[PDB]
Amino acid sequence: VTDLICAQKFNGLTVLPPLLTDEMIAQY
Amino acid sequence: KNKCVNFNFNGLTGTGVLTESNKKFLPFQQFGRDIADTTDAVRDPQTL
Repeated sequence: VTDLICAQKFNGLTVLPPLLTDEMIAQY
Repeated sequence: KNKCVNFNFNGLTGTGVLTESNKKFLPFQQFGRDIADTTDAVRDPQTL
């Protein structure tokens, strides 16, 4: 399951990181 | 370099942080653009 955000993040569209990281999700 | 500035290069102008990278444009082709059709880099109009 797959910079791209580099160009769009500069246009004013910000990608917010998830409050729950993928590392802690694996512990669930 | 490495600062927020308003730059004017040849016939192009804009604002952004200028940092020399390893990208290589073709000899005669000065201005690039990204997937968004906005210039992500510029070659020094004077030096190379």
